[PDB]
Amino acid sequence: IIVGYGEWPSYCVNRFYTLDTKLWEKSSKGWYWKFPDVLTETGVFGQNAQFHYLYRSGFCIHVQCNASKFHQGALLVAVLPEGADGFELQHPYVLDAGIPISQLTVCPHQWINLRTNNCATIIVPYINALPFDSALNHCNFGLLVVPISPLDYDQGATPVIPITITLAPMCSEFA
Amino acid sequence: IIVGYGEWPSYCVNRFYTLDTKLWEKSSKGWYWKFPDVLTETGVFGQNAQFHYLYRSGFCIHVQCNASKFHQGALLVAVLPEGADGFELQHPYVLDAGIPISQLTVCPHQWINLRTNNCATIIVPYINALPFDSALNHCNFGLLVVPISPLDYDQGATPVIPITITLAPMCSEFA
Amino acid sequence: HSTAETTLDSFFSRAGLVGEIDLPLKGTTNPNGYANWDIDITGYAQMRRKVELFTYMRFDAEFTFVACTPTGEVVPQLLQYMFVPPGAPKPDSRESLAWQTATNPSVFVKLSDPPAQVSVPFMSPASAYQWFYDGNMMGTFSVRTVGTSKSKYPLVVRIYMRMKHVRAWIPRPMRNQNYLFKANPNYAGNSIKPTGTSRTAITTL
Amino acid sequence: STLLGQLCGYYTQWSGSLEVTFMFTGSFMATGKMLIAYTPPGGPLPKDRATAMLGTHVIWDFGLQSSVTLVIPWISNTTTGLVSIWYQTNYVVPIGAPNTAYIIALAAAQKNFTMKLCKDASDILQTG
Repeated sequence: IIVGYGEWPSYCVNRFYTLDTKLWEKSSKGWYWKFPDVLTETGVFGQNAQFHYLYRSGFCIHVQCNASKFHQGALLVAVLPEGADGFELQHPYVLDAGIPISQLTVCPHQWINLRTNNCATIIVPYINALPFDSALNHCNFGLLVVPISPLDYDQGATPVIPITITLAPMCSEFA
Repeated sequence: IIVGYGEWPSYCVNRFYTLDTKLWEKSSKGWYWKFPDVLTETGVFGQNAQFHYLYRSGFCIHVQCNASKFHQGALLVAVLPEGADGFELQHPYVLDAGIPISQLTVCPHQWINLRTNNCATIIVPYINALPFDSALNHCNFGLLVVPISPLDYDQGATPVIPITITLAPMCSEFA
Repeated sequence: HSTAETTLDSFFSRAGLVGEIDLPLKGTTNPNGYANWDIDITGYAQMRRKVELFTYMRFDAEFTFVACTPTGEVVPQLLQYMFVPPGAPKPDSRESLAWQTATNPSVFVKLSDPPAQVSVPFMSPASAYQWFYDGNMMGTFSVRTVGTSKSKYPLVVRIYMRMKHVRAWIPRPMRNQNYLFKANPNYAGNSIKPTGTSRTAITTL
Repeated sequence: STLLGQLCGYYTQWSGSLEVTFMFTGSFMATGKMLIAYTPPGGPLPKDRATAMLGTHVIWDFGLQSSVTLVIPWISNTTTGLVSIWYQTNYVVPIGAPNTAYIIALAAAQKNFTMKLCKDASDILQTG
């Protein structure tokens, strides 16, 4: 378990939200999600996001995939400060921002190597230059899942590997 | 303060809900409201009434009117077991049910005489032959406000007297 | 016993004639030798206004079966008198298989006997019977003459009921207008009567 | 027109709480009720009396009380909140008393109000 920047969420919708399943192929580039934009439409959190004026919350993110022992590949999961089906990266080498992907391990990160493990867990505290902001006008961070070493298998196996994201809000305020 | 049947609400949306103002004239018959039907559309109580399967709640009802010292009349406020703008009585002598109005003081009741007071308060516990029922298919009781002695004034005064109902849910459950 | 007659035990305390079924020898009333009768307590004509003084009640019942010829004569006949609980099927003919289902209790009795007498408990799924629902099955007695052929005598069967272990809650005003239906508080709105009698002037006795 | 609004024209940034007092100046014989509501920054003006009641509000009775107060929470940053007055009941009056009254509003600030970054703003008030 990775606790981001050595700090736990703290005070200044307590359930699991399994989002949807992505499909990882031999020609995937990568995906990203923006928080809290991913969750302002579903459930009780989506009501309190757009009915209140101020917002403060931390998170806990689980990333999992399941495959056989005849598949190979590696993913890099990272969290970088500043819908619910994600967007796809066009230029994953420059992370669509002009910054290299080979230095993305300066962030809270975790590897998924299919040879070794199949789950990643990152805990994110609340980060802002203000104590309270708006959930609908400001996104705090983004989640990146990029295949560094590509997927491979022999012909006859399952060509598509599931990736499921599940998350839990932790120490939320609304005012 | 009248506590109905000598019993307080108890366990087996905690705010005031000022409904609307009725207008009492020289030719009024009376009005009635059905509970919890009066409140299944407004606020947080209206959401939890139609999203849950079982229901159990008590109430506290305030009835007020304001007039000058040149008006006269009397109202009988009563609670009889078994929208938000009420209905009007067609035959108030038989209470639209074939039962006399002169024996309605066997119920939890209170008088409003404009010569003496201007407010009535009745506390109602939860009454059912079952421990839990449905809020949308079964109405527990009805509230009756009938002018026994009619309104009167001299010409030039305000011809119409306001009557406001305000209520507060007390010891509610939802399952 | 110094006000022990105004209790609710004494106010609902006598056996009254509710239900009267007829098994004629010829005609179209009951052409075969059987009849069904659904248990209601308001077959006694003074009873509906008394129980509707309250909202909830809870009681037991005790039934008595006296039977005779239309003249009054006592003849040697054997009858069946079975009880169908609520939720069970009822007989369609005399050759139905419901007459010999062991979960429907019967009382075989001769006509030259004292009247048969049974007791029925509180059988509601709720905690009380309620006479007013803003939004009450007790069972059924089937009565047949025992045989494979038709009987030789015309018979009349009368049913009496006494309530016991009575509890009641939440008093209500009593009925003011004449009834029109059953389990329905409707009234004739085009003819509404006062509660009592009238006089000519307020200053005259 | 307030003194708070004139002194904060000499500064740039301010934040704190406010308070508004209403004073009914009708006759002794008149009764009625009002509804003073407050909407937080971001939400619009309510459409009717029923939706404004579902929120921060107060009922003010004329016959019992001649003054009510409303503590507005934190305003800041040099949108804004809204205060609206609705009629709960009608205006009840006997024979021989006037049909129309007036309300006077008074406003101030709380003890946690601050101002900073002074600015002698070019006033309209020019010398001679």
